Amino acid sequence: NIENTIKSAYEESLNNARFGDKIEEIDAIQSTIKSAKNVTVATSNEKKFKVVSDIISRITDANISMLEIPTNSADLTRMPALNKGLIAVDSSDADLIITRGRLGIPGSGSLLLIMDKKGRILTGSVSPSSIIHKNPIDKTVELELITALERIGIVVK
Amino acid sequence: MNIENTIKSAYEESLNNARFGDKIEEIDAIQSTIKSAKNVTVATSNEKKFKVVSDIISRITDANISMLEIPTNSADLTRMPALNKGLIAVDSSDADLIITRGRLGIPGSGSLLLIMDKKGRILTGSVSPSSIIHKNPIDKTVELELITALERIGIVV
Repeated sequence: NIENTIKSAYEESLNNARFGDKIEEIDAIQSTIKSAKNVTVATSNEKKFKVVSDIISRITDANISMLEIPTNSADLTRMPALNKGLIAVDSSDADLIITRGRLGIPGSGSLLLIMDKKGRILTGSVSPSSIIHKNPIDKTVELELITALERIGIVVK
Repeated sequence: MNIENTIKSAYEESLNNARFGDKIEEIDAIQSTIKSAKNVTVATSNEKKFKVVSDIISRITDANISMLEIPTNSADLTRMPALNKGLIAVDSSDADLIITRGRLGIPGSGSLLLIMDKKGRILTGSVSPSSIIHKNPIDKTVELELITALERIGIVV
């Protein structure tokens, strides 16, 4: 479980022995994602929700839901994607939260995060502002999610 | 013109949920901030990584470029290590621009590179997989991360 991998990693960083990631840490992240029973997507856009739900449904046996609470208030924070995720974390009992929003300030493009029930960040990906790169939003969200999963060893084809 | 302005303007739209897309001004402010930096801190004391970053950054700004001598290992016991490493540089120096790279989230979540300004605001960034997932020379990983982070706000290296 990630509590365990986190506790062990914390103890070793202090030892100045943190010399790379471990397969156990990846395995724990994969397990957390695949075993999720209730997944919340921090969006109210039905088109983005469908893109996310269709992918996540292939790797979980979960109830997947949109977040009912609007999340635009997070756009007045330093890390909007993150804070949208925390709204879902703090107001529901989702096992897994998928959030997408601005990375940082206006113009900084998008960040997608997969977070666990405590708001811990498991994986993520970024995409450019639409000013910089024109792309259908559904293809953008799809690539973000597939990328975030691939980089912790989950391949969806 | 500047990031305070674009931020104030974007926040005002967001209060209405009337924020529908990014603006060219926002990208312009980010580029101007990067290009006009007087002092850049790279949040590392590894000279090989510093050279990779410096060689790229020196071509887009006339800033003094410096390493961070304060070790950053402590940030690995935080929820967002790359971010908190960056904030060490923000809070302990008078850098205009901070380039930081470190863990995205929990152990196993791979790496996040961020470009932050003098207040710790996030201008752009990029992610790379854990070495467990993708084996790769560290300096070419950092090079790709930095180029990607620059290109997504319209700076071509």
